[PDB]
Amino acid sequence: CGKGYHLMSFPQSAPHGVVFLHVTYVPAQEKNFTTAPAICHDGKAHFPREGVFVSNGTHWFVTQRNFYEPQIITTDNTFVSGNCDVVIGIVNNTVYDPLQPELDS
Amino acid sequence: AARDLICAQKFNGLTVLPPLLTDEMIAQYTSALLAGTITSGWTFGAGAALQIPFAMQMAYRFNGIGVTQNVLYENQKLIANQFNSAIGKIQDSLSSTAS
Ligand SMILES: *[C@@H]1O[C@H](CO)[C@@H](O[C@@H]2O[C@H](CO)[C@@H](O)[C@H](O)[C@H]2NC(C)=O)[C@H](O)[C@H]1NC(C)=O
Ligand SMILES: *[C@@H]1O[C@H](CO)[C@@H](O)[C@H](O)[C@H]1NC(C)=O
Ligand SMILES: *[C@@H]1O[C@H](CO)[C@@H](O)[C@H](O)[C@H]1NC(C)=O
Repeated sequence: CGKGYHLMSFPQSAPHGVVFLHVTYVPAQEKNFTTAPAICHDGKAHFPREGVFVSNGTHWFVTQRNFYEPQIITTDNTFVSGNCDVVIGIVNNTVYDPLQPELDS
Repeated sequence: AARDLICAQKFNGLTVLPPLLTDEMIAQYTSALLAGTITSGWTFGAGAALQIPFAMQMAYRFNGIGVTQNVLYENQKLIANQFNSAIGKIQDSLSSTAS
């Protein structure tokens, strides 16, 4: 159904044949980032739910794979599995939690 | 004195044409596909080549088959050892069995 990520197609008639106009999505402008598999926080390993942990020169973010939409690393979009000495390439960073500013108010 | 079949086939008007693509070019296509697959996953098949670490690519595949990626990230050495033993089994079977 075409080359790229398929969205739609439109048929057209032709003499002794058919013609398909496949609509596809193609990524355009890539950018380099520094990545890591997991985030170590308080002796816990945080993995992304559906996304990728990337970093610019200072901070760390979690974003979707096919588009650059960075967001703050939160316990809402991450899950905890085990501790920090089982993952190769784990990096230390803090993980924001939404309940704490509600508690400190 | 040992007359071949191919000499009689050529002398009786039958000719075998050579293919357009040589084995070196076929192997270079295979090498390009392997290098693109290893260093970019599937993104090179859908546009530009996007680099990714291979452990994270395998975690993407594990999420593809419905398994949580911590299973990969806590069993990476065992999975790599199983892959190496499987590749050795394939090369030993191809060395042994000719059928
Ligand atoms: C990397 O990302 C961080 C994210 O915090 C950027 O830091 C922010 O930069 C803007 C300037 O555009 C400031 O207004 C913010 O106050 C900064 N945030 C913090 C928490 O300090 C940073 O600029 C990005 N780039 C580099 C090169 O580090
Ligand atoms: C990313 O890094 C590589 C290696 O340094 C470089 O060749 C490339 O231009 C950079 N940028 C992009 C968008 O790939
Ligand atoms: C992360 O923090 C722990 C304890 O605070 C420390 O032992 C470990 O070395 C840190 N990680 C890195 C990569 O420095």
